Amino acid sequence: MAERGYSFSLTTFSPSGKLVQIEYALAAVAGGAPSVGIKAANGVVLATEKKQKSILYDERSVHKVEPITKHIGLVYSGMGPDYRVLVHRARKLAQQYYLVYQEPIPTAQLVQRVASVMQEYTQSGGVRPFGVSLLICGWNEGRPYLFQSDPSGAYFAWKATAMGKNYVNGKTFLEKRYNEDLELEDAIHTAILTLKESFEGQMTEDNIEVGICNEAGFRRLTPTEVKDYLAAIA
Amino acid sequence: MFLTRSEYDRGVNTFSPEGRLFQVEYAIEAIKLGSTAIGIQTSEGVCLAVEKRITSPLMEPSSIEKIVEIDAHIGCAMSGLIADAKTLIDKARVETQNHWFTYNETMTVESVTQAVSNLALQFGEEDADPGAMSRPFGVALLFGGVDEKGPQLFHMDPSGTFVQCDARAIGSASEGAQSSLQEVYHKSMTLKE
Amino acid sequence: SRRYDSRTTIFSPEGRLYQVEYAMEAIGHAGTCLGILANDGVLLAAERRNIHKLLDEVFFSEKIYKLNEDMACSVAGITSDANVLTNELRLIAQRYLLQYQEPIPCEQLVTALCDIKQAYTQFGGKRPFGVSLLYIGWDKHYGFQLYQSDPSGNYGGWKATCIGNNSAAAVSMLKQDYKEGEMTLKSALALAIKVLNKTMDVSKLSAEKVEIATLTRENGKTVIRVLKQKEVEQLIKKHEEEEAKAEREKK
Amino acid sequence: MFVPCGESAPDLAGFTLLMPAVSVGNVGQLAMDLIISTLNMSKIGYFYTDCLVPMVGNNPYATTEGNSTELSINAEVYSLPSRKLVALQLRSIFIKYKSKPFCEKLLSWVKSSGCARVIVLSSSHSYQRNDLQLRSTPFRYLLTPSMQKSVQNKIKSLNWEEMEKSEFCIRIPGGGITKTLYDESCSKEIQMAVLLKFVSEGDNIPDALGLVEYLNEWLQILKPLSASRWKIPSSWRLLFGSGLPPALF
Amino acid sequence: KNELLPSHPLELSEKNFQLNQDKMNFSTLRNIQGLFAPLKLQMEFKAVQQVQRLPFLSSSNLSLDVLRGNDETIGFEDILNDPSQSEVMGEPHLMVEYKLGLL
Amino acid sequence: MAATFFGEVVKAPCRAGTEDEEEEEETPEDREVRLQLARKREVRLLRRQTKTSLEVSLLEKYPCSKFIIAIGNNAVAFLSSFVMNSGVWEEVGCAKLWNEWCEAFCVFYHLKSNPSVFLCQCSCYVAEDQQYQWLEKVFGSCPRKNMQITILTCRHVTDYKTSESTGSLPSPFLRALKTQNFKDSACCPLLEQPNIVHDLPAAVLSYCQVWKIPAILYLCYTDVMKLDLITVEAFKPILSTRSLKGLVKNIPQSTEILKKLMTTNEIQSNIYT
Amino acid sequence: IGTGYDLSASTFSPDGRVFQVEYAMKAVENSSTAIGIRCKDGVVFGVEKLVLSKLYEEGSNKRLFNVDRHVGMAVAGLLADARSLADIAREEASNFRSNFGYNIPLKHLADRVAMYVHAYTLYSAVRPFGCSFMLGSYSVNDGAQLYMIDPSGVSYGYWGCAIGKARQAAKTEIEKLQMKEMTCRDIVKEVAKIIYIVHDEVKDKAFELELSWVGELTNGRHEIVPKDIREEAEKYAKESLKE
Amino acid sequence: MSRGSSAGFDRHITIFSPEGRLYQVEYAFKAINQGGLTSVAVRGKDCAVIVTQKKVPDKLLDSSTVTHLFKITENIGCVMTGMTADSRSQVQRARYEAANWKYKYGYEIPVDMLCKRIADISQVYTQNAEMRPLGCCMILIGIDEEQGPQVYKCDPAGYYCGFKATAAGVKQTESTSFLEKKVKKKFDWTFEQTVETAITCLSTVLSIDFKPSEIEVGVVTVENPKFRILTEAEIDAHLVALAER
Amino acid sequence: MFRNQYDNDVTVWSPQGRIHQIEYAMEAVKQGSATVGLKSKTHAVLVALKRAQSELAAHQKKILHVDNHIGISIAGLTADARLLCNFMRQECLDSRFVFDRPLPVSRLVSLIGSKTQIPTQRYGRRPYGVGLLIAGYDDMGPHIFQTCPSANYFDCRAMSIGARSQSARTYLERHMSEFMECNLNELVKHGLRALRETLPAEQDLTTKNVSIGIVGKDLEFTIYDDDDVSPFLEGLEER
Repeated sequence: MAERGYSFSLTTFSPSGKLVQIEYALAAVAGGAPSVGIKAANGVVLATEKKQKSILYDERSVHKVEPITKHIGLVYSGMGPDYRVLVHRARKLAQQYYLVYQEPIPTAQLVQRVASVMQEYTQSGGVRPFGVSLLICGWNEGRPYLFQSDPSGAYFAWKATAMGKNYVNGKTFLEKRYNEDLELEDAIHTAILTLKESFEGQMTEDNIEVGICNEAGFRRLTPTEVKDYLAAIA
Repeated sequence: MFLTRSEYDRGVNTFSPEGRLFQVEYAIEAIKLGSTAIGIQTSEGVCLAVEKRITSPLMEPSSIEKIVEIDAHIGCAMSGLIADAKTLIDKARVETQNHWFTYNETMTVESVTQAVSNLALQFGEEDADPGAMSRPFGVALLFGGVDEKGPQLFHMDPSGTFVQCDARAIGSASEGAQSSLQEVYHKSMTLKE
Repeated sequence: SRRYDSRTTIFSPEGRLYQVEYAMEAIGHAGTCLGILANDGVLLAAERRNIHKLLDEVFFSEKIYKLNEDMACSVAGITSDANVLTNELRLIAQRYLLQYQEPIPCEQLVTALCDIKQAYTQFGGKRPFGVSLLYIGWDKHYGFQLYQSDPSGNYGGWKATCIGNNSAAAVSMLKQDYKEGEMTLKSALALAIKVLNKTMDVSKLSAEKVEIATLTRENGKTVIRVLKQKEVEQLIKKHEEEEAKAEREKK
Repeated sequence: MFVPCGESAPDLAGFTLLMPAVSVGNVGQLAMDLIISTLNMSKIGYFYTDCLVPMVGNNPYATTEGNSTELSINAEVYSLPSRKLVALQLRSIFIKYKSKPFCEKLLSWVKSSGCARVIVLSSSHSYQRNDLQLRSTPFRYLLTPSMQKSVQNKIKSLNWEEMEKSEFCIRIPGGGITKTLYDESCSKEIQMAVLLKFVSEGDNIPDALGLVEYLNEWLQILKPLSASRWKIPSSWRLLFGSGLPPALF
Repeated sequence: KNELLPSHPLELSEKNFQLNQDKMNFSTLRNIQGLFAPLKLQMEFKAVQQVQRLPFLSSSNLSLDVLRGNDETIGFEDILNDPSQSEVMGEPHLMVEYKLGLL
Repeated sequence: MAATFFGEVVKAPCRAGTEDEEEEEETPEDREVRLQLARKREVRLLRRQTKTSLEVSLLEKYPCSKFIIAIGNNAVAFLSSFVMNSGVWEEVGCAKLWNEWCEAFCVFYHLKSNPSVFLCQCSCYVAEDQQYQWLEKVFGSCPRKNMQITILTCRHVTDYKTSESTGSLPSPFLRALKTQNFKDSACCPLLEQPNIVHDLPAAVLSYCQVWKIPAILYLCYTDVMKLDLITVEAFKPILSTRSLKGLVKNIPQSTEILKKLMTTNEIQSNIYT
Repeated sequence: IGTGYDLSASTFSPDGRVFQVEYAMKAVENSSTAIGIRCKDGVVFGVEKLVLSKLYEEGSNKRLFNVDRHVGMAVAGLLADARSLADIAREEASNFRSNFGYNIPLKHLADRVAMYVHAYTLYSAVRPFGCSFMLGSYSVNDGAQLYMIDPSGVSYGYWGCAIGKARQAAKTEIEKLQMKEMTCRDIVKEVAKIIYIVHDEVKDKAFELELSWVGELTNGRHEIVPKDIREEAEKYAKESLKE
Repeated sequence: MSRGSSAGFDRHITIFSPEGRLYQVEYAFKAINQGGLTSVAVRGKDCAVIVTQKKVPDKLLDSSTVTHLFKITENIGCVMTGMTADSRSQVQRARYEAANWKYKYGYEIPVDMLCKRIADISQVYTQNAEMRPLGCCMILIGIDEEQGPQVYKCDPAGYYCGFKATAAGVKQTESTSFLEKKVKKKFDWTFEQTVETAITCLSTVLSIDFKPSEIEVGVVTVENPKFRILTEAEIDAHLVALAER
Repeated sequence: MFRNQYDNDVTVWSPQGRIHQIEYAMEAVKQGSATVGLKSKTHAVLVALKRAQSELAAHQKKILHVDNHIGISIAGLTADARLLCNFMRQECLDSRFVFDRPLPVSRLVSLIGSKTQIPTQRYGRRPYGVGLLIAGYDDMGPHIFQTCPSANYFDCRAMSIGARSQSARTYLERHMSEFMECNLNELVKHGLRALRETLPAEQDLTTKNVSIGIVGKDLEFTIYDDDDVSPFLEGLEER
């Protein structure tokens, strides 16, 4: 069952009923840099690894973990430019919601809108699905939130998950480690350990990027704080 | 030394190595699939005769209309795809009525045929946003009418060319009917003959 | 065939749209979704499918979707296409309410969504919606109804039907164990539990693998509520007790 | 199935059969034309059959004037006893539901003649290509189980890439008749080797040159590795035909 | 019809605000850059708009927004009335045929 | 190669025709309709005179010494103008076939004075899968190897391949292609090496070459093909040589007038005036 | 070789070459040679315009276009594309005069037309232009400026260049010519000599030499070389070819 | 695409590979390499320098017109590697975007934002089927008000990262290794020091000693934020200083 | 052999650098009937060889009016020919409405060239497979312009296009000097002789198959058919 013609096209359904191009986009996601998100009782942490090819990389130029609004942040695994475009769209949608309702956009609604955009891009024939999955974090109604938007547009609410390379092993590690009443400043350590499992070499302050969200709001940890956490956990 | 499967028959806007547009010729073949229609131009009037292909006796013979009235002085006999014929007939009637409205006179048979032909050449060349004739029309028309010049008989082809004919036959048996016509037709024949 | 199945608009020599059939196969790949109609009310019992321990359920309906006050629906197919279709369903229902100031009849909404899906299947360049929806609702014309939609764009009113995995076996079981006219809400729940227990061969239902929503009419108001995990556990326990009693009697 | 040129009816016991399996862009036919022209192989007979569409014309390898005026057909077979090579040359396309009869006829002919190690010079589609194949060499080889072990060890030493068959169905996206040829040859239990290359449609002379070099790596009928390596047929003039009209430029 | 006459002097201007902005950008490029920039942007816009949802479904037009520079700009147009919440939707086939130019 | 919509995936057509086989490679209904098409397309050789189906091949039934075959409207027009009026030619047999692409007939004639001399005016097209069946029906399986076959056909200047452009080429020019056994003078330049013939003349010539039958193929390349007098004028050199020297009597006058009759009764191209 | 990558202008070859642009360049190469030499006083053009038939009136299919009062245009490759690009350049220069009130600089016009060509090569709906042209102008401030545009969309200034069949021979002749120190008259004479030298009378039966120049002697206004001076240049070329 | 989507995975920009890679973007990178030149940009604490090899092929060619150093605005300059026409188009687009930013926001566009816009346009190119990625690379330099010198390279895929020492072209890997070695040894990184580092890096990777006419150098310093193109005499002076020490 | 991929479309460049669709349009115009167009110092004459589909069918017209001073000779596709004639008529009407003067022939030919160039560059469109011989009178005098399916146009003193037009072109090139300085009747007879040279030796010119269009200094474009061309045929020498 070569099904080459079915795999070439996006709108064409496979005889078994599988959208092959969506699976290829998911494979692209799986080939991206590992990223770990853990939803603790006190908050939610988004930790990822930014593999810098050479030391001549300005850490402040780009950020894998970006804020969407004052209380929502997200991380990605896969293609960078697609992530940047989706970040811009998410920020615009959040600001539109704030203007219309004069209320910070709930994390779930933003995830639904982003997933709708992904579905719109994966439906029409002529473009390719976004080869990136977003781990979106937030804090609404005094409750942490963690979501994962797939390229197809299916979003799932997780308590702890990992994407990118070695994501199955990361999920198994989180299952072994994650605890129901786990608090922040410890889920950070768990995410750092998961990255260690998924990291090849030594993890420094500049080799990884950690962003947390709590009652105060979303905040990307500074390199100094990442270094202190790394020292504490090892 | 090796043969090639060079194809030029699919695209309407594709020229063959000899310059032939094969889609138009396949429209002509579609005409050849239709029933035989005979039109004779005489000095006492025009004679349009076509055969009704009644598949079953239950179907109403009057329902199979192949000779229609464009205007009081113009008639048309179709051969080929029926719905394409209907569209062309509607265009011809609208054009004749527009001409009457604008100029308060009957439209010449040649003018009506020219207008219908102008409609029947917009395949990949209309350059209009509205859905145009993507494929060439699959019907050939025989616009037989009498105007101030006298009886007239024009034959419209899928390509879009209209040529005045003294006696024309189009359909499945077009060649044999044409041979018989040219064997029997003479200029000074009467309408009854 | 490897042909007539590319543009979603090529008729096969026998007159078949293979892309629609492939969409139906995709539906078959989805989880089991079951709906049973009873005189007291109509219910939807759907398999939650995703059971990952780390997965969180922040919404009250994992796959059930309330369209309006008097209507609800369930999904078996592509999740994102299902989300957009549910949004369109809600939009159409609210448009009808705005225009006529009365709840939309179930058949009208089902017809509108099926028209949307058929339009998507008719014009080339658009992937057909690979979602099959089961609708439960109450209106002032036909009372309780159960409807089933397909990717092709064809709907139908059923008294008990199933879509998704092991649909044929569930339909056969319903035909065997459905009493047209004498079916009540409690017996309907028992039948749904039996059908789910037999169809899902992984293990006995634990009330987390399934999700049951019942639609009823109380004090002239349509009540759509999702059965709590404890109630589903009690129903599963009752079904297990019945099966054990039958086995003991068989001897 | 096989008609000799005259009445000689040459025997081909212990020979090696070469054919141009109809590829995506006649790469096999180009490679066989190159081999025939380079080795100065003379036509010993005609593989007249219903399957190949008919054609006629002057011999591709005109060389001299007398040899230039010789009429060739769609399927002419050339042979030279020095290297014990018999080279079939298909010069046309196939008819629908006619590949299997041709394969059966050819297998029967080779079995009766006595030749072994049927070399199937073919090509496959370069766009129906996997990522691993995309990053690897376009050349692939396929060996029948009955093929003698010595040549299998020779090719293993050459370190060639076997065609990736996927359960284990051996499907060649662009082979044409190559797949069913392999199946029927395995059924008949006769030594045969398939040499293919991932190519596209267009100027395929470089593809033919690569294919003949790949075949040389095993057969070693010419030197290992140049100027005038393989002599091109004189009929390879006007790969496009006609000329440039003066009005355009 | 009297509908052709604008009810408000500002209505005609803001109804075609996006079209007028694109026309002004093309005019500026063409004044300064040349014929290549407007033609390039026109083809780019046509390509992005050619791929989207069907008319009866609200499209995101993300690529169009990125090309037009509105991906990070919000105006009254985006917030005041939502194309998603149309409140008026015609027959799907009718809308598709209307867009195709058939009607 | 559809490109119906924006994202349609198009595939480059293969000049070798592989994709057709790949799609091809059952259901009883499909097999039944395929066999119906096969028996609809097969050539049926019979004679309208007495309506006696010719199961036996023409060659087996009558022994032929000179078979002149004309394919194409111009070739059959030339033969009708020059050889019929020279003597007497009665119809014996007529192949009937149906093709997707198409006075389309394949009628055979034989001289009353010398029955050994036969004729064939194939004004119809024969598909690539039916030339071999036609050869089986006419020549049978056992040939004679004693037949002078002169194949006549008309082609287009665009088909001819040469360095000079098609327009620069003298349009009314003709080439020849003869088998090994045919040692008679071709009277025409031999076809260029890259040029190829892939129609019924090619099938007949290949059949003659394989079975050692002396035959010659004439190809009259012309810019126009619809009953053109220049094509038959350029064919005249063929009868100027042997073989057709005795069949046509020394009466060019009637043939010249007869040739005009065929050209006058012609159908012009409506699309191109 | 881009066997499966040479069908669309929006497709990259594995090595990173867009073969449609290269085929357009080859189409340009199919055309007769057109040369243009820039000197201190101005720019002089010259084209080996082959006459296909004696029936054609003198001046038919002119390869020299006046896109502006001060800008010339010597074209090669497909003639239709040359006319289209000449019209585009005319619109650009007209627009610059209308907007900024002064004649468009040669460099700016060359950039505009080159970017137009590149935009056409960008997409798959359209095909790259099959023509290459030379834009030349002279001004008192700007001075003598000569530019050449390739179907790819490049725009490079030259002291002398050629486009067409015998591009390299004409380029070598211009290289061994010291244009920077000669006047317009000597330059046109040498242009005629080079055109006659590079013309192949065997393959090409006959040709008509079209000469135009823009410079101080023309008051910064592109015009065809006067018939007397053109005849003198042709005579000098004949004498040079004879020896 | 109007013509039609290609069949093979690597024959079209939109459709994915089984791994999920987009081969057309990689082929655009191969085109950037096909450009034939190498560009080196070095960031110091006082100025940013871009150096690229200038190769005038023919004597008739006017060397003044042959240049890969373009200024986007008065304070931002760029060096382009890859196809010449594509690089020119990207330069024009960047100029227009910078002018629009100045008009709309009241202050000059930062370099990072310029590359962000360019990379967004590039992503749009890589997502749709009608268009193709530009076969060129953009390296932007400029002095930020607060962050000081800034160097950003800006690629077809849509990656807009910033670097302390950027390299692009045929010898990108070797230049990157050399610049990493130099950066690991943190010098003062003065203006002339940065110019020397760039020139010597290019010479080392190209294995040739440049004369004044074989390279073009553009600089922008904190003291003089205007983008400045080094005159051939100044480049010759820098080369002489390199030769002496 | 290797040009199959590049033969189908007009936006695809062949490796040799030649679009084959344009050449196929040229073949299409060649396949049409033959027309001859020549001009003297004061008149421009278009003589065409009309073809009839059948004996009963009337001969299809090949000389079409454009303006009071411009006419064309049809050759090739009829639908594209009618489209081009309508476009040229509209252009002439616009010129006479705006500037209140006849449109110069050269400007009209340039407009036609641009119009026919537009399709050859875009996708989904085919070149106009029609060739036109345009005869007109301007302040510069008589004009004969040849329009090819390729957008490029030619200015000619005498030209023939269509099937078997090589003999007519040879005859025209034989007597160009005679054409330039001759009477109107002599010019018409020369055109008729060229058209006859196109015809086979057996065939001869008749009033039914000859259409003549003449435009001169004081003479507007008038099309002569049948009895109107009989005077010109009378006095013609035997071939």
